[PDB]
Amino acid sequence: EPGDGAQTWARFSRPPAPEAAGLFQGTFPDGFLWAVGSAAYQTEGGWQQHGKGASIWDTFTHHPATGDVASDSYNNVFRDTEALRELGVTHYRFSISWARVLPNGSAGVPNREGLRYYRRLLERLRELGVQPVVTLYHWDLPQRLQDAYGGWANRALADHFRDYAELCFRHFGGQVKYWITIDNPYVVAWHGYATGRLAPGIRGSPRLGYLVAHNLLLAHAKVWHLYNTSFRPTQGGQVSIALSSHWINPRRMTDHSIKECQKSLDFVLGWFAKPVFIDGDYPESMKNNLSSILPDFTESEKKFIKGTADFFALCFGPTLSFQLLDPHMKFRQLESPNLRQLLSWIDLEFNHPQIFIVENGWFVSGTTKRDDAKYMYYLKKFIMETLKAIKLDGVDVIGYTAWSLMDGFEWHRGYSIRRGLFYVDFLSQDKMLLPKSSALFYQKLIEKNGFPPLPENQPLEGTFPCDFAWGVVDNYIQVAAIQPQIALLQEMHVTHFRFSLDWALILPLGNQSQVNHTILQYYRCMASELVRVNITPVVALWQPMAPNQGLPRLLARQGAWENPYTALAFAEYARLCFQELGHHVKLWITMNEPYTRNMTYSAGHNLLKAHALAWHVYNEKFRHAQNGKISIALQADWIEPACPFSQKDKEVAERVLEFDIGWLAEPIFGSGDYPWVMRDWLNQRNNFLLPYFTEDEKKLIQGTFDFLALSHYTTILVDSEKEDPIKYNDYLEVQEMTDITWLNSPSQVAVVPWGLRKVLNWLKFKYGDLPMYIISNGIDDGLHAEDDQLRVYYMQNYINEALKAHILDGINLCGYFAYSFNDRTAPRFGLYRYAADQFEPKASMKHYRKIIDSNGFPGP
Amino acid sequence: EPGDGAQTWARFSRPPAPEAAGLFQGTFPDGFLWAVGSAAYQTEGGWQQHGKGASIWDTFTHHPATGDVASDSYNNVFRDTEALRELGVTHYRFSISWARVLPNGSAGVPNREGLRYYRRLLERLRELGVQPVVTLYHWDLPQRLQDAYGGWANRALADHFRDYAELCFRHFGGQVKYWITIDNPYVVAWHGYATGRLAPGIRGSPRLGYLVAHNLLLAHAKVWHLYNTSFRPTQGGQVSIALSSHWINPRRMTDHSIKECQKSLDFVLGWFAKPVFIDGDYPESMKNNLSSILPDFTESEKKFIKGTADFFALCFGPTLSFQLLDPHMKFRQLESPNLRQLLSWIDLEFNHPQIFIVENGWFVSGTTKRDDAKYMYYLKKFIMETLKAIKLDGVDVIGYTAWSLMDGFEWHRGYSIRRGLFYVDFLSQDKMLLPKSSALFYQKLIEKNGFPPLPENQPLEGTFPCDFAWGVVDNYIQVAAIQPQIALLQEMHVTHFRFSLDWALILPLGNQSQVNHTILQYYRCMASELVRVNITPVVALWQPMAPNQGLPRLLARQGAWENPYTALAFAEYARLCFQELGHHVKLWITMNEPYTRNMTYSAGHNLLKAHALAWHVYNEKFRHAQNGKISIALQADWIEPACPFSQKDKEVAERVLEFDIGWLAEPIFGSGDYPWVMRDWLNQRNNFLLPYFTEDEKKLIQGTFDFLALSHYTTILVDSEKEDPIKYNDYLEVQEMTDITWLNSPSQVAVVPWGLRKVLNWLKFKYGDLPMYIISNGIDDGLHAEDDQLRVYYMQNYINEALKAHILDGINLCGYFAYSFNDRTAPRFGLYRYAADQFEPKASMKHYRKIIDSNGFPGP
Repeated sequence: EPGDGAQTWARFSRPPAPEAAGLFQGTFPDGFLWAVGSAAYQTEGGWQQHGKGASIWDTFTHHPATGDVASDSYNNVFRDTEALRELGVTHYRFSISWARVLPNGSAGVPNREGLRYYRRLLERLRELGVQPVVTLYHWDLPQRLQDAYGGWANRALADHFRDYAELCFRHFGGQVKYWITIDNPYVVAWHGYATGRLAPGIRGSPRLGYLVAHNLLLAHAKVWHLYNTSFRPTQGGQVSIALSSHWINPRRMTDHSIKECQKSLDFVLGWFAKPVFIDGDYPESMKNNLSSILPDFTESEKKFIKGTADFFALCFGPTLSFQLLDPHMKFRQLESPNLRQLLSWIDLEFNHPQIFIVENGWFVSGTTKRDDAKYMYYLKKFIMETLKAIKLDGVDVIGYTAWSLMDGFEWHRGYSIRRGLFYVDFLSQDKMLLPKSSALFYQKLIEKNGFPPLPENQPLEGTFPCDFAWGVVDNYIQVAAIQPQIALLQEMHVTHFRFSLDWALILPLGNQSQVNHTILQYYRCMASELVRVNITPVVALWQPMAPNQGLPRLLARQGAWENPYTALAFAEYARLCFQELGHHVKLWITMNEPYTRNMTYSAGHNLLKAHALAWHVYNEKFRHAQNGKISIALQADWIEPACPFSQKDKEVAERVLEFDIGWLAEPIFGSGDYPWVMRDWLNQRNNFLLPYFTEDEKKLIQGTFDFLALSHYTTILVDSEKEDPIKYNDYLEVQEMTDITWLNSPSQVAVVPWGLRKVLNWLKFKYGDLPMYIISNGIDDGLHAEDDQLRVYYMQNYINEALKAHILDGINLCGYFAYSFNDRTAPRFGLYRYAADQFEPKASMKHYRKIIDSNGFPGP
Repeated sequence: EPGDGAQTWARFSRPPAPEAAGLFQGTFPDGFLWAVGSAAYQTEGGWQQHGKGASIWDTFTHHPATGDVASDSYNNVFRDTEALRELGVTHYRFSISWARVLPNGSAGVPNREGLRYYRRLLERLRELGVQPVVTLYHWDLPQRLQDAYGGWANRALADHFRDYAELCFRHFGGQVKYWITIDNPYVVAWHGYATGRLAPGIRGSPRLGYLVAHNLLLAHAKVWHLYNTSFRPTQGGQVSIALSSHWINPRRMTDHSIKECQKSLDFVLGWFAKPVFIDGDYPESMKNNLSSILPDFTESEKKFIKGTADFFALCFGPTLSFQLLDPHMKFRQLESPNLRQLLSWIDLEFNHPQIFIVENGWFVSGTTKRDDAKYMYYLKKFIMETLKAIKLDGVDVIGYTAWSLMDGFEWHRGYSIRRGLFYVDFLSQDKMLLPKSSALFYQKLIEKNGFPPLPENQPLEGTFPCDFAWGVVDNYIQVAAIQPQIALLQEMHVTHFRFSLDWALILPLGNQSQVNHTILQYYRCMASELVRVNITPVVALWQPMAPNQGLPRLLARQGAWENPYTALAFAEYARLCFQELGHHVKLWITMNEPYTRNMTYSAGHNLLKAHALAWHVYNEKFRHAQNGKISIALQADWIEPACPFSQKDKEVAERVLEFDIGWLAEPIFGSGDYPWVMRDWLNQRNNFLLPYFTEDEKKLIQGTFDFLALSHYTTILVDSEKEDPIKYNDYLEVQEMTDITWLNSPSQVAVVPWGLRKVLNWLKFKYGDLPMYIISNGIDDGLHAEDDQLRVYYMQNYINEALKAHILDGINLCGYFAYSFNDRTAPRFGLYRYAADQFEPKASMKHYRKIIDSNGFPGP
């Protein structure tokens, strides 16, 4: 019964857990259908072939690119279904244009050519094992039924949509098991007639829109009561109607605002859904706020229209979300693309019918041809939401469909949009299809029945090797204050508290003829006491976050790092740090994670030289009398290929790594000079400022690394083809992307458990087996009802995946250090919160404690 | 008699010689007055002090910044005249506002306070030896005489300007020897009333403008016939009226066009000048084209107005040139600021009266405070034109005046423009004056009575030292063709013909595994034959003018000069040039004059390295078996300080030199590293990409210079304060300027004889005594009636000044060279012209020949 939908915004304004919000596991139950979509003018092409009737869009495209040459699907059954066999999908959704068989203004002579076409297609689908989802209308109209009957304003056309739909049953037979009569009545009514953005009409008032919608909904009642009285006795499939429906969230979360949102949903979705499943009447709000421009039913058709459906077919995507949609219907509410709460609302408001999503998917621009990760990740998110509705919301779904099997013409966005699963170029006369990324992803999602648990996606028990390192990070410690620090570290079970010094504060002028020994003796006492409380400090020396790159004013004014002499300015300062503190350290970090897409190359040369001098110094003068190791902590945020089976993604991933990680790693770790692909790309693109290495420099840099502090915060995705003008970095020809289905942060930084294990394996595949630390890893707050529900997942899964690397691959770890043990020096990122001048343990910190005292997952 | 002015545009459309066009010498005859200017409402300030009457400006400024606090000259006689004593000027021009003594609408009670002020000022001027030039009106009007008499539309105000001008004689006595009654009647009429850009009125038609002008000219007749009948029997001084007058050149130089220009001159200047000196009638053109909106005289006043002046006072400058001026009066002709031909026209059209220029000078913007070279050079040009009119045009001038002794509120314009000779800041309560550059220049121009011949500005005879080098330049020689070349060189008496190779053409790919030996053997034959005809070729190796900096395509695509390896790519190519041609050369140039404000620093490092490698190569492997010298030819266009007595100009000159000349000279010539001031400015401004020198690099670069080829084309001027948004180079905080009084070129490149001697002395003061060549020096065509009249001056004076350096300073020269021995490879710059596929000797080439065969000026 209506009204209970008000609980949907409540029930999905408070996520019970991120576990269920993501739903990284689970499978679709036995008998969950899968289909792929296609429209009657997106992909068919041709206007007079073999006797085709003219479309209203044939009339529309001529003067506001065309469908007289649209993808070539009217003559060949094998080419299209080759894509299907590659997909292995159980079902295939398409349409039938009305003008094709009956073009006249009286439903004249049927043309047998399209009939043989569709019989061949259905027979092929039978052979390969594909069942159809036919749609007797997709934004079409026979022109001769338009210039005489005034379009869908007049009633008689519902009679036509009766008879032509009866023959639609008789011509295609009984193997057509699922049916959808009117596809998206809302746009065809309003934007078809009122605004004129869709084919018919040029302009009108909302009166025409409401009348067209009334007439279409009556035509649906006609065709339903046709099927249920004349054809079903020899049948047993279902029939429904697809109602397109976006979803909105309120503005200020108030009762009036939720009322406005319910009103908008009824005005876009409820508009036809209410008198089909519930009572046979238009909604109360359209009765009230629309005074007399909304045609009302009589008691005979009030009953004639009720109950005329079996399952609920739902249409979703870019058709009327963030796209063509009456701005007066949103009633000043936020449009947002979510399908889980939407499915829950549709299931609650209609006495629990079964749901079938008959159109879903996003769009990629007209310039991208083969690699379109936008569509893959939107489809993955949509299937995730459908599964979460099946499992966590009790929305009994019967199947899912992905839209635009074949590229085409998005009506208003004309040809400037490409949506197909299979790329077709507009320069080929065969219109030859080629597989894309989306097709491969859908293939590997079908055959595995959703997202089944995988060896990597399933926790494998195991213990950590002894002497494993532990600790946490505060790279901004304020320099009395030591006792609460050590109390919070020892309380956290920390053995290697990570911090730095902010060198700029060590030396006011950058010279060692003067020093403010206060902070120096403070660090001395700090390290010493930490050892008395048994903490060996992971120490850093230089930080990347500063308006002057973190140098003293005098050392910054003279070319902070571009200058040659600054390298020695680092060197001697290192000697300082190693001659005073040199006893209480067992691990050092000189250049603590410099950023790698804004720092100039020539300065990078001097940074590597500085590292070389510092290492040679602490080796040839202090290592023998003071034990220890000294190496680098380099930024190694994993770059994954968007298409895991495309080569150009692999190459661009290599390049962006060699500029992020390899740029400051290849002379330190490997051969001793820059990576190959970075210099190849500098030279081939005729853009270059990099220095080269001289033999003395090469022998200076190479071979100084005693450990490897991989720094991994999140995982980013690369794409090779331009899709956006502002965010496709031309210099590297790189398009940065973040997947949408992952659990995200309130600051939009992704959590991916399996990332680390990859960047680990890579960094062994490249620089040989060696003791590896994971030095930086920590997400911020999340899900502001309990700020720990995401960091518990974060740690629980990242450390597990690290164990997984340590067990299944042989990547010899040494330790792990989560980031930001507090918020006061790290907004939103802490473990202990800072509230009212006090540090307070949040639950994820307790989870950390459990793992640390367990020293890894307690084995069998 | 009128009409003879048509010969002025002819007589000054053909310059008889540049000698007289510049007039670098000459002095003002005995009894040539000098004065300085000041307005009545730009520098005085105050509106009610001691009983001052309100101005029409006081009413104007309130709503279209003010003169209620304008410079403080109403209470203090010593502060203003301190500037005068610093100036030592014989005379001082100022004004008297009308409202000050008489503010009423009936010429009411006189106020004795301004009277004591002006008596004190006149007594001080008497003591210091300063005589006045009083002006009884400058744009003013008493308000009570405006709101009752309708401003200068009505006649009675000329009666007022009668009586108030009589008292103006009686109150100030007889020591007031020169008088000007109405200052600039044209603007006060038209822009005072018609447009309303000047104080009175808000809007009107040209009718009001013509009526106001008629009334002002009648008031001038009244005051003149007052003076000549009542006061002169006891006062022998003169009286006149200042008529402001711009000057125009025709568009297409046609009889109708000269008629239009004469018409415009009569409509702006002749408007009042014709009925004062000639006949007592308005001009014929204003009678014809102005039908009935121009009040005509009667026969009684026709005679009353004639002959009412003694000398002609002329007003010139930014008042109505390129500024406030009726756009309908130019009759579509070009406004241009020349005063010589203007003075000639005024002298020809008025039966030869004596002329006095009572307002002249340009303006500098509101942001510049102390260094304003614009005003110095405009004043120098104006005095040059006045002298040229005295000497070459028979315009008997009686004196000159410079405008705006004190900065201040510009009628219409506003404080926006600073024009004073003495800077006054608008934050000081004393309004304390400070000297400027213009004041010092005027001081040193007065005491020397114009431009008297100076030891540097007077040719001093002398012979050149034997074995002095000779030759000319063609850096673009096309690679038979040799015989006319050598015939034209030997014909010119050339011993060291300067040329280059265009290295990019030597090697197609930049590798010496392949070479097009055609041009190489052509150069071989060329040098050899030149030696047979006794020419030792000054050879160059690399040219700056190219879209790829002159490298082969392959050597350009890979970082032409930023790359390290390109240095060796130069090195070996040098070895090539030295191993084949190595016999027939006695002077080399590797990096022939690279530009020094667009070439990147990092590439400059590699250029210096290339020079070092090439020099060490040709020294350690070829110098012993093949004699010769190899050095650099560096761009050393002299930078002169705009203010020869200001220090900041000196510092910015040093800096722009060290970046132009010193940048590629200090590591080669001097200490071996970059200049001090350039690195100090890179570091203090926190903008820096320069490299530093490593000890091996320092020992590589330093000490390889065997001669010094100073390249001096022209002389540019620097200024330190911003004056223009687009042409004040912020990075160096440098404002580039070219003096306006010099002879220029049709391509605007200055000729300055004394330049070379300066850049010579400097380059000895900096890099020690050493054999110096002047390798590139020449100008293009000029004065298109005979294209040689400027190059003869050019050579005749540049080589003289070089001799002067060789005699008076000890700058050991070796050999001079002029540029562009032909035009075909040097547009407009040649000596032999290229006309109809033929080389033809122009006269300046013959002058060159005379000097060369004379081998310097034949001594006593």
